[PDB]
Amino acid sequence: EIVLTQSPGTLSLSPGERATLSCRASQSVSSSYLAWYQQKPGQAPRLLIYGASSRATGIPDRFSGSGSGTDFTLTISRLEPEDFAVYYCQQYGNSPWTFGQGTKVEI
Amino acid sequence: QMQLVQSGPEVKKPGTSVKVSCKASGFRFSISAVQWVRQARGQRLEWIGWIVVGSGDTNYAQKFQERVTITRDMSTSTAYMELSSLRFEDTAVYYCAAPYCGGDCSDGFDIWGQGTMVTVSSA
Amino acid sequence: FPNITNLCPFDEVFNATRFASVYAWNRKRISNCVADYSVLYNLAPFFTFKCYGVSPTKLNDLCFTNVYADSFVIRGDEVRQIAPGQTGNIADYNYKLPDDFTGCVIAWNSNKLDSKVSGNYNYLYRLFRKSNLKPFERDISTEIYQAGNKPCNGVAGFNCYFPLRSYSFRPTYGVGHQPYRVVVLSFELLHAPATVCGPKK
Repeated sequence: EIVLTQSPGTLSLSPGERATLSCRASQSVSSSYLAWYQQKPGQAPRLLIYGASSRATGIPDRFSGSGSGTDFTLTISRLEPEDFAVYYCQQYGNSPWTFGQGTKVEI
Repeated sequence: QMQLVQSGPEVKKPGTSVKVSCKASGFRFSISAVQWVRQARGQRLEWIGWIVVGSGDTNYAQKFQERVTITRDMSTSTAYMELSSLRFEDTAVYYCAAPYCGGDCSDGFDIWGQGTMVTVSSA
Repeated sequence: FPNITNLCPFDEVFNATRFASVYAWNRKRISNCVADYSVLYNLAPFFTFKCYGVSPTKLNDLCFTNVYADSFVIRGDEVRQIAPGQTGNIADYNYKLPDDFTGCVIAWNSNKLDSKVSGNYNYLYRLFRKSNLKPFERDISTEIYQAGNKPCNGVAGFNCYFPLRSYSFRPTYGVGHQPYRVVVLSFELLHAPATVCGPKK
């Protein structure tokens, strides 16, 4: 089974700063199968970046995404007051498909 | 594309079984694949299993191997998941995900349902 | 009329041990015949007999050229798609007739031969394909279907499906899901010298 460790546990950046997240993986996974989801409180998650490099349709260019092999990172340029949610990373390369712990971004 | 319509909340008792339906409209459902996710209150997401709509092949996790059954109906264009032997730990919100796949699939689950809450109680 | 007299096989086509699967159908050329169509007039209670351009009551009164008979097996109440000019699941990826046809579509509902009682996994049919077929074209390749922009290395995964699928005929499903041996038979009228003719002095 593939185990994903997401870091850091909690982020405390004031709005307008730069945000970084990491989704380290236990074993190598294909870069073509990895997704980043955003989860607002009491709402269904939505897909931000799929394929670890390509943004989804209708997404601002603030979210970039990068990394390959066993180290994947997400980068946000400027924190809009609506970018404070819980970010999950899911790999669906080989079964079973496992999510991440979740990273919380605060004010 | 419109977010898949999902059934309403359910309150069950331990021992019996429940069924959750996920209806898809607005896109070509004959190629897409549907995955099911469970989430408790304020906890991490959990994976249950996925199904191919066309072929009907199913895949589950090693924990839900002998409790969940996932099927689909092409004429009605729905995906059903039946969970049996409910326990106190099965109360949670269930989500249904599929990729927006028209002439070509979207290479990612960018369509998500609103979620259905099931509570396994005894009162 | 020609002086040829030998009978040619209409008993190695209708009376066969195993028909070919629909996704890879078998074609046979019939020539140099004293061809009589009266033998197949009874041949069990035909579920379908439509000839699309010539009255079946007058078939041993004409001389044809290059008769081609090809056969396969169909799931059940699905032989409705073998008529020309209509689409469907099996008329798009497996077998398609042209807009103008000159042949008959015999089919006779075999269940005492193609239904094991156990598990029957030797009758396949295509399910996934990029585009529709072309009249009288056979697709035989078994390659991993790719419903996306990501290349596939040869294994089944997300939107990386397999095109073929089995039928699993059972002697319980009734009539909707019950095997149907199907033979279609196309011939072109006199434009070239005749090779197949009916019985006449």
